[PDB]
Amino acid sequence: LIQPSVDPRRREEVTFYLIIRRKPLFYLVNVIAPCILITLLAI
Amino acid sequence: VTMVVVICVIVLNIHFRTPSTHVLSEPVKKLFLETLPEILH
Repeated sequence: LIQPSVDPRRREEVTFYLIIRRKPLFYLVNVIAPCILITLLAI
Repeated sequence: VTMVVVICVIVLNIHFRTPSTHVLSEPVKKLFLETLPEILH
């Protein structure tokens, strides 16, 4: 529950937060591993 | 495919070895020209 600042002379709200982690397996298969292989071939 | 490219690089290194660059070792020459040609074929 967020209450606003005191007025010398924004409204109060209820905020629901979602901290969410991405699961990167797709990008590990489609981008990272081909890049690693290309880097070995560049070696 | 990456491993096959590495294999091709190694095979081309083996193919273009020259007397003035590398020494043909007798164990290597006897292994890769007598034993393995008979084993494979």
